[PDB]
Order: sequence, then structure tokens, then C-alpha cells
Amino acid sequence: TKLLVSLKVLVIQLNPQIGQVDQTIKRTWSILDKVTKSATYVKPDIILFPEFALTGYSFHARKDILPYVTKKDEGPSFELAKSISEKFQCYTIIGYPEEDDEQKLYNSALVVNPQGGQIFNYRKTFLYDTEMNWDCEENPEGFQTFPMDFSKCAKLSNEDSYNRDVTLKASIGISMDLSPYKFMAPFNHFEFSSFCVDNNVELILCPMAWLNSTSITDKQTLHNNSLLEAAKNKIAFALKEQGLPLAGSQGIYQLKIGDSQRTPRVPSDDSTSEYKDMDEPDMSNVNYWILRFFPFLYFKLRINWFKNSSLIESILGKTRMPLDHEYYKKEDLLDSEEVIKDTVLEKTFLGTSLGQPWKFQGKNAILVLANRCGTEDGTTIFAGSSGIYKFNGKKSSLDSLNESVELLGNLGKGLEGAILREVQFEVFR
Repeated sequence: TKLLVSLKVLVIQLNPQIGQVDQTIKRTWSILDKVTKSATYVKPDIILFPEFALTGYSFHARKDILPYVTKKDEGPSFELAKSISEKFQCYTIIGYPEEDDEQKLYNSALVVNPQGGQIFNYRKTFLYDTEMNWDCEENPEGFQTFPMDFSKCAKLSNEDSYNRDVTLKASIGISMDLSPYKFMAPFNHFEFSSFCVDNNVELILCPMAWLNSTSITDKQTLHNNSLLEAAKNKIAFALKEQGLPLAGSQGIYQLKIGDSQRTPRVPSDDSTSEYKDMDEPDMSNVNYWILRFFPFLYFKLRINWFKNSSLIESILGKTRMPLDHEYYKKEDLLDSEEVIKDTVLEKTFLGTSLGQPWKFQGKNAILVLANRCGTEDGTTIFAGSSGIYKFNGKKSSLDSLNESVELLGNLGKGLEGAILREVQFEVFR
């Protein structure tokens, strides 16, 4: 049975700096105040914050992050999410540095329900270089899904109001989760978005601290002090030229609350990566994020792949996680008398399944991406450009020109702020 859903989604975009937790919390409440006073404010059903939203991102040592870590149900990030959830009767998701009872450290995202109860805690699964600085662990469960019970958000197709409840299958992916494993795995594995398609995920939530490519990431540059000093001067100039302090903008809020302004479809070029125009999204990254969700995108060639059975071996052969992942530290169908289970028929590679050219065809999914803005260490510029997307499953560019994705709205690359969109889509029950 087709069920129509309407979700009011609020994304908060922050520029947290290390050691400013109290200031960032104060700015967060300021943003939320301004949001409620907006001409077209409506109450959000879900509020999403970035990766390490209150603490800053670039920790260089375990000792440096220890003063900011918390248990998943204690401390500033949890208490903020609980108060938010209670005041707005919503789900609130926030990224934060976690410590467990055994003194292990993770990069996590906690989920609070409208009652102010913690219902889920997700840990980053693919780690970035920075996490290795401070002894961060990989999520031993790998990618995960969880239910979210939404009240009064759904209707049958012939009904005139959203008066029904719906439990959506959700998944959180934290920044690097979207990349090829360690940047070393084949690009076309699309591990995270494949997992979401495999498990029929409906609501994809991504707290991120994702870089604009103006950032200094070249390893030989980072470890040659002469080259590094020259590189840092380049970034300093880029910020100065924009009338910005080196850490980037804070406290000046771009609000897009309840409007329906969509983001224009644009291809990447040698200018779309430039850190200029702070109220406009980084379309190099928007296009790249969309590409990393390839399994959700319409692509003509899949009919040939299916007809030729070109991906059967890849589909049968793919494992739940990379074999060297923390996941297996958990345990050929064609050469066996074991039967083919349902789960195998749900598996995809490049968006293709054993039974359909395009498994996602005819389905809907919502992607909510909360990316931080600002800069750290004089080297690292975050891309901002938080946004909300709909994959509509409708029947082949690999970017925002592909009309099987809908760009429902983005914030700029450089300003703190918030975006609210009412998102309408369907699920099947």
C-alpha cells in the first residue's frame, strides 16, 4: 500500500571552533530563535546538526579531544539535543565526540526523540585521517539502520490531510562514510549508498565536516614546513580577500525557512570549487555528493548491465563491509547447495540487483545533509552547503543535472544558518 509522507526538515549549519562549546551552544539557540520568528516557520519533525557540531573538528591528539568527549547520554551535546527535542517536540540528531565505559573513543551522532529520550547512537564507520590523530575507533557494527516513528506525517493517496503515523527506516552516514573506504577502495563500490539501497532506507541523514577542495590536503605539502607555510599563506589570502577572519564566518545567519527556493542544477568546472560567494553552495561538492549516491540515480546503461548479467558476480561476491574493516574483528552461492535468501535478492552493485536493472526504480528516498562551515588550522576549509534532496526513482548525467534527484534547497558554503523544507515523498507498507 502506497503511503504519502510529509516531513518538515530543519538543518542547522554551524562553524564550531575548538574550545568554544558554550559560545556555539549560545549561537545555536540564537539561530533557533530566529527560525521560529521566520515568516514561513513551521514546526520541524526532525532537526539535523553537523559532524562534531559543538566541539570543532581538527583534533591533533587524544589528549586534546579528551576534555570534550562525553558518554552518549551525558554532556553538552546530548543535553542540547534533549532540550531542543523537548521544546520542538521533534527528533534531533547531533554529531559529537563519544567516549564509552571502556574508555574507547568514537565519532558519533546521537538521536533523541520528541519525548527527549535517546533512541539511537551511530558511530562513524569509515574514518578520515584526522580521526586517526586521536585514536578514534571504527564502528564495530558497520553501517546501520534504525526506525523513526513519525506522528501525524502520513496519509493514503486519496486523503486530504497528513493525519496518519509512519515508521520510516532511517540511516545515518557521517561524512567519510560516503567515500570509498580509506580513499583506496574502488570508486564504484559506493559502499554507503549501496548499503542504503540494499536495506531499503527511506530517510538518509548525514552530519558532515566535509572539505572544500581549496583545503590543503597534499601529504608532501603538510610534512614540508616550507611548502606548508606557502600553502597557508594562500588560504590566508583567500579568506582575507573575502572579508573573513581566518576561522571563517560565525554569528551571521543565513536563514531559508519554509521557502521553496530550489538549488539550480549546474555541472562542475574549474571555478565551482573556489571558496568565494559565501551565501552560495559549493556546487563542486554538491555534484560530488550526488555522485556518491549513484545507486539512487537513474542511469540508462543499467538495462544493458542487467540484460547481460554483467554484475551478477559482483553482486554475489560483495561482502557486507570491507574485509579489513573493524566489523569483522561477525563472520560462493553458485558452488553450494545453500538456497538464495531474500537478503541476497536485495543486494545491489552499481544500483543493479539480481532481479531488476535498477532496484531503486519507482521508490522514494530523502537525503538530509548537514555540513559544517568555517575553517581550522589555517589549512582546512569546510564546504558548508547543507541541503535537502529527494531521490524520486523516476526514469544519465552523474551530477545535479540528473533529474532523478531533486535539489530541494541548500545553504551557502560559508555562513552559519538554517534551512527548513517541507519534504513530500511516498513509501510502501
